[PDB]
Amino acid sequence: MLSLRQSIRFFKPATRTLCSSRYLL
Amino acid sequence: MSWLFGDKTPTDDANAAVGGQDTTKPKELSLKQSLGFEPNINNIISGPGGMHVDTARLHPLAGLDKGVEYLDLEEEQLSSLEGSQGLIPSRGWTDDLCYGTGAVYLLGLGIGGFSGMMQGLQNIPPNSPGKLQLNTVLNHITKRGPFLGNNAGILALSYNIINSTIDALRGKHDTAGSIGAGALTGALFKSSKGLKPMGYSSAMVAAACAVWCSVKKRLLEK
Amino acid sequence: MSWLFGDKTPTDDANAAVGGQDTTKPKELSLKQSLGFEPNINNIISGPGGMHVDTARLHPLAGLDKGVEYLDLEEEQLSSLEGSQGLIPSRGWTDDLCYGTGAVYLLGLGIGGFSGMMQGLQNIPPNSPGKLQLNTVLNHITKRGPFLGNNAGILALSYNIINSTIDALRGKHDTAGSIGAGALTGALFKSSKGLKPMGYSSAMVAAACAVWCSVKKRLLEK
Repeated sequence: MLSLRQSIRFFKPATRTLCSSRYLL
Repeated sequence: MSWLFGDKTPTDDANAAVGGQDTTKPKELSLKQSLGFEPNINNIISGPGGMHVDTARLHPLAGLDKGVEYLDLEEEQLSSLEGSQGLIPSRGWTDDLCYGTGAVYLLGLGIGGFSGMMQGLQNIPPNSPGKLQLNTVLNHITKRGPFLGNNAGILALSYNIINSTIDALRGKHDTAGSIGAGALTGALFKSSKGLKPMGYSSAMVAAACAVWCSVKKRLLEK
Repeated sequence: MSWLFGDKTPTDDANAAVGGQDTTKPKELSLKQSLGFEPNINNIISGPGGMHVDTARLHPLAGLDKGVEYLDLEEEQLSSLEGSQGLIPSRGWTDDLCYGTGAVYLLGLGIGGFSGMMQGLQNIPPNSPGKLQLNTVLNHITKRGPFLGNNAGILALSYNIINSTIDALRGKHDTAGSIGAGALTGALFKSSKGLKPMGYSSAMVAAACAVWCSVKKRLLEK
């Protein structure tokens, strides 16, 4: 299967949070 | 020197001592108690009133708004790399589609068309150069039924070594290089009515160990 | 202005006066340079300076600071979300392992062992004791001619139908039901003109179309 990243920067996952948009930068 | 006769009353002294305070308790309500106001007569004007104001209203509340902007915006940035739809990603045998074209499936069909020509070569007339040497058959028919020779059987082996190159170009995990043994005796018993042909056929499955062992870099060992 | 008190005139009129007949200077702009009196030296102690103090200009704004954090945090969210443990036992050979076990590899070994006993049944002499010796004494048979050849031959066929069940529930495969044709004529030429095994051997590959076509078949899926 094609699923292998390369080099990771520490660990900091996060479940789905918020779900709206207003401004754009 | 005697002002106790009843002289005029100076006002300059009245300003020095002009403070008073009949109420001494800490509660200042005693001042309104002189009026005797009632709660009922006051409830009549209890319409509008009793309210407050928001302090955060004057302050801007768009701070977290900048975080929600990149929250889902960047979350999909990397998702686009893999693909949101994902149509036929692996299908069980399409992993080479990322590092190849996927001839294992299609090319597998062309093999059934040529793999049969090996034995069918006797069913149809061959096109070898030299029709004079066949004068024996053109003169008269003599024994022309089914007949399997060995000179044509060995060709089935030379066809597997030339097709392994087109497949080796991909390279895949060894899966089970340790199972190569459980499959050996499985073929030894397949034949037991005389000379076992598997003796030379072993060289065919043996070459497969190299293609599968390819799982490791050949430079790492040599 | 009272005459009895002799009020004095303040200097407010001299400042509010507009006319002026006391100045006796021939020039106030050209002579200003003769004494070296320029506005340059005065701009140092008379010109204003630069005063600017902002709290958002120096202090970091928690509002925009959140959009800068989710920039890399969100980009790494889906990135690391794809990797859970860091191992792929399926190896693209038994995707059902995630929702089953994946005996395709293991069972593949036990098959190579029994697949040989089929033809090696004659090489292995029966030495184990049987419990039907007393049952034969009642019939007493003396004509025991050899009749073993087609019983084990056709057995290799049913041995595949019983194995189609443990594999039928493997998972969801959609390889190629349209390729089943290119594989048919491939075995036709492999057979001979005399005894053609492709006639009964086809029923074996035909059954494979069901297990593979299983990719979609609610008509017989209750």
